[PDB]
Amino acid sequence: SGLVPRGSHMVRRARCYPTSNATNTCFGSKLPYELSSLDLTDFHTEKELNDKLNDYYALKHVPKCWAAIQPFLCAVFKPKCEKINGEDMVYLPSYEMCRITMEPCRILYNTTFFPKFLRCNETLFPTK
Repeated sequence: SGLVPRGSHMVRRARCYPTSNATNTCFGSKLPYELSSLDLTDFHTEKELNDKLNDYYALKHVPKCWAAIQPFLCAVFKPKCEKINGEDMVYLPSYEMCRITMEPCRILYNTTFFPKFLRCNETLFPTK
């Protein structure tokens, strides 16, 4: 009882918790959502999600991939978790948003070379 009857990875009845008093912020610009779904990740707490960021942060060295996860930096850690018809669901990242990183770093087409940093689905086609 936690998965909307739809096709392709797009939405699912996941969890949802209040991030900030008004609404979490990403790269200065505040997000349109004030909730978050830890289920979107494989962590066990908010601290874990924000902690993992440090790992990917190292990628800063590479501007090609760095700017690639700029827009996804929000759809990767702060997923748009809203309530559809009264059901707390999550909004997975679109193939495009995730493709932004594929452009610069194609070597990660679908290999376990940098999962901790990737943490993005590619083998499947979500297509928002």
